[PDB]
Amino acid sequence: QVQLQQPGAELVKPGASVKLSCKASGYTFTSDWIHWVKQRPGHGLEWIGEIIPSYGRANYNEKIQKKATLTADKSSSTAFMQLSSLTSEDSAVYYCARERGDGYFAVWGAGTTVTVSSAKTTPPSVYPLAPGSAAQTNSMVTLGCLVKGYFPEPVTVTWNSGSLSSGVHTFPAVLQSDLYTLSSSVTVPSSSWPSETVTCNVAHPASSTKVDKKIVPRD
Amino acid sequence: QVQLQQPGAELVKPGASVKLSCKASGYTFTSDWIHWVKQRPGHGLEWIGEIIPSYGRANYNEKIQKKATLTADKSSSTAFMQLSSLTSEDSAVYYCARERGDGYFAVWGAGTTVTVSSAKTTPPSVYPLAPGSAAQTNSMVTLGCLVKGYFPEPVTVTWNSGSLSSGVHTFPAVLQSDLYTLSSSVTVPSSSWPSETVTCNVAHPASSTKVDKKIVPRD
Amino acid sequence: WRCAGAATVLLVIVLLAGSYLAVLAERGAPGAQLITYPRALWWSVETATTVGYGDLAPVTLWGRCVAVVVMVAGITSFGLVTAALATWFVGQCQQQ
Amino acid sequence: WRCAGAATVLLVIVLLAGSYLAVLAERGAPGAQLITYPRALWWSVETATTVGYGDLAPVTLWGRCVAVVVMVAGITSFGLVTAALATWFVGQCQQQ
Amino acid sequence: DILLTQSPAILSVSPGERVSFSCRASQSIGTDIHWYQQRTNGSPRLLIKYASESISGIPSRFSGSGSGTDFTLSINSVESEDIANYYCQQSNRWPFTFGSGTKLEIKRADAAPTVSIFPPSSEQLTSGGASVVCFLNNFYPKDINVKWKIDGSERQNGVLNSWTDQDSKDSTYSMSSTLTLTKDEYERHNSYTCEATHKTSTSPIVKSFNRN
Amino acid sequence: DILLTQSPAILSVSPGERVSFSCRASQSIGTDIHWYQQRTNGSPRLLIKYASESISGIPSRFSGSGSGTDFTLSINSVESEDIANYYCQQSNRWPFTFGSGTKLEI
Ligand SMILES: CCCCCCCCCCCCCC(=O)O[C@@H](CO)COC(=O)CCCCCCCC
Ligand SMILES: CCCCCCCCCCCCCC(=O)O[C@@H](CO)COC(=O)CCCCCCCC
Ligand SMILES: CCCCCCCCCO
Ligand SMILES: CCCCCCCCCO
Ligand SMILES: [K+]
Ligand SMILES: [K+]
Ligand SMILES: [K+]
Repeated sequence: QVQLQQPGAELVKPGASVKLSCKASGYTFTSDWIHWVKQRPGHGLEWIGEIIPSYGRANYNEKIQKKATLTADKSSSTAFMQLSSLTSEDSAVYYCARERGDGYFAVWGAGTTVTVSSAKTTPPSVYPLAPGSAAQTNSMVTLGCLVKGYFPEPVTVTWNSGSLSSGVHTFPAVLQSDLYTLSSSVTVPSSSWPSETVTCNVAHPASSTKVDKKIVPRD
Repeated sequence: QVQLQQPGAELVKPGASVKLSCKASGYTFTSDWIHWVKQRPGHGLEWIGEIIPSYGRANYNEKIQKKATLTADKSSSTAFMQLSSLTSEDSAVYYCARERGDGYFAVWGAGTTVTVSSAKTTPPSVYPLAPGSAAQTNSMVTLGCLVKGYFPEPVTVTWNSGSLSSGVHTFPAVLQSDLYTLSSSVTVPSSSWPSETVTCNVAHPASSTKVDKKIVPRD
Repeated sequence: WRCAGAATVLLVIVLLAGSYLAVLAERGAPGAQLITYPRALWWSVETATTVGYGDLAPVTLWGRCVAVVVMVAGITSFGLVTAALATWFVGQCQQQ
Repeated sequence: WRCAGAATVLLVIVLLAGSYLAVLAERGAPGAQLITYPRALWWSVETATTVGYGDLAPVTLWGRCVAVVVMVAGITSFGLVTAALATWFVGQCQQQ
Repeated sequence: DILLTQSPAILSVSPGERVSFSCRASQSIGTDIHWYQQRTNGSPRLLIKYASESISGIPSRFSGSGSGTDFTLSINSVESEDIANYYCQQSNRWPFTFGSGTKLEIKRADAAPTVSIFPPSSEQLTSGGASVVCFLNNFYPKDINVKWKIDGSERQNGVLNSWTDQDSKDSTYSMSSTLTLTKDEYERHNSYTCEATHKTSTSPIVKSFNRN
Repeated sequence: DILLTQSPAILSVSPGERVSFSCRASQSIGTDIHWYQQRTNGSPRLLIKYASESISGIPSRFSGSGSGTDFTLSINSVESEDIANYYCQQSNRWPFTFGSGTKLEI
């Protein structure tokens, strides 16, 4: 079971505020501290602050500007970080982590990708990428899917709902005119496709949209 | 209320001595220490010594030559620093400060400018600086006053007894043949002058002289 | 009698509460070391015994108040346990 | 009785006076750390309890004399308070 | 605050050999150091706690050592799944602090890219746009150049490229080249070509499709 | 005596951006550092005490951080009234000592 559960993404207008959540499962103790860590893309881990839910005290990193306020709900077992008056410098992945009061972070959440921008949320368009009519066949075949025109990051691309994990490459998104585009490739023995089925799944949490797309040969 | 009150200036002959005072107001405690700090022009802060008035012990910086002796009067709530046999190296601003025995200087005096020289005290001459007969008028007008031929430093120039604070520049004094000269400028909407009044106030504490000078257009 | 047992329980309560409250008071102060519960428990033991290893100390006001409570109650209760053990020992001295 | 209350008052007086006089004796000695009243009060508590954190100590002769007075009077009075609390506790032991 | 220095920032090794990550604290912190692994797009995962204590579910190839100011994370025999960033973290004094991280990269045998070209889909075409996608997958080293040709003429507009980090499965790299055109300008041209040049071959590895 | 090193001596910034002053002590002094501002012709004014504690009447743009030997004074968004010299000061050991100061220019 995922012990710490976080929303996938939040989009915030410049100067606005957002409230991130972190729902906890598993073993719970009064010695538990919940921490928050900020990671800008291509950067390292940055400690933000901590809260002890069984009492309600929070502490904050003093080397950085205090743009966060920590709370906790003991009923829902959920910690909250309020980020206030956000600039583009606050666009980052925000992890929560549980520490049993002994100094290390045993478990981490998946992180909430926070994007600070004025642009509008846009769900993606998923297109099938099957080989052309005259592509020679090897012992393997490479299929793919195109995820075009979405905002903000991220998207999660799976193949056959996770059962097809090996032979998968999902490329980093490229931004053009305020919308992202990426593609993902999968490579499967050519003798099995399309005798079985190969389907891509694309999750865009900022728009709560999930799409499946079957890759069938050309008719 | 100004919690620590110091004379503005003292002039000392070379090899002579002076007694600086620091009158305290506000809250007073037996845990109070009075400190003295020396600042040569264009230099940093230099700790001189401390005294606890509720007992009478004083300590002195040992890295420098001991040219000071600290006393305190509990009746007048006034600390005294005796500087003895002064050279020109002792010419500086001398601050007193109050520390509640917890390590920091919460309040400071305005400082006593101590000048060591053989020259004589000389009050300044204040002249009005109004525009000439054929100066074109913009949306603002710049007036000023000339403070010539005084000794020693400093002088304090105000405009309309402090009510005219913005748009004021007081230039550093320049020394010639043993006497200082500076000027101060003020900039006010041209539509208001001289429909209201613009007056400079010049305080020379070494001579206990205070002068007001009205700036009126040329007749 | 079983007064030593009740004093021992009080001492253990003092040690655990002092550990928890010490971590609660010291986190948030830069340079503080009394910030994880195991070594805070060790520090509570050191405080109750006044053994003076000097490897851990509180740096905040509330951490030092917690230390004072652990000194009063912890030193008193540990003194009760120690007195009980001593009396039991001299009680064994009549055997030989 | 209220002897514990009078011993507590004596202990507090010893702690405050030791803090004030320690700061008075230690300022003026290079390297001295017992130079601000809050941590001098903490050091007085540490001295009276002999807890031995070893984070603060006097380095002058008069500061060490002050320390000795705080040891004699502070350890004695704190021993009186501790004895009182112990006797009260065993007094509670008859209840159960 | 404890400064944790991780040097070097990048560690390049051959497969199977032993690698050591360095973490140095600005003052002595006993053994209160902990190590984390973060793969691309993943969350950090605890590898070692208190300088040397193993964690359940972590391969035995991982060990740690050190005390005071100098600490080492060691991987006895590195495999492709070890490619990631590695962070140290101290809990000796408040606040907790992280090191700046060391990237592990693997030197492997050279590999030519597997090139595939994909024409625009009917679903995209019935929307007013057309993207030609080319995959350059599972090559090494990471240096590669892609070329697009339409009717034998090199085109450079509307071409967006993307590169993956080193692969946690086989230590290779992959790249995607995408040429975006309108449907009306997708039509008007017959031959579309993805070329790609790599050190594994003196001649480019060309893939092409005609709208025929 | 504790030597307090303030480097660099001059700090040049554009308006509105964050600026950080460095103070480094020759030995560990816990959090016993305090920060002062002195404008031209003015007296020093206490900004931060004990490394990070705010002072009543001081704008919230000012904060401090650090412990042991390395301390930082930070101004979140500098404006023209911040132009001055900035001094650190330690109270951990006798005698109290000042840093040599950093000049802020815009
Ligand atoms: C909520 C307050 C209660 C706190 C509960 C404390 C549980 C104690 C067990 C902790 C084991 C930590 C192991 C580790 O990885 O740390 C080791 C580092 O080498 C050494 O650990 C330790 O030093 C433990 C110190 C506690 C000793 C006190 C004994 C007196 C009765
Ligand atoms: C004239 C002699 C009497 C002296 C009076 C002492 C007043 C105590 C309050 C001082 C608060 C200082 C806050 C600060 O900024 O310092 C903090 C640094 O983080 C920690 O402070 C402290 O550590 C206070 C230590 C005193 C704890 C002793 C408790 C035992 C009864
Ligand atoms: C009365 C015992 C001291 C109380 C401890 C308070 C801990 C929280 C301080 O923030
Ligand atoms: C009798 C107790 C010691 C006296 C303390 C003297 C403090 C002042 C020393 O300069
Ligand atoms: K002892
Ligand atoms: K005993
Ligand atoms: K005792």
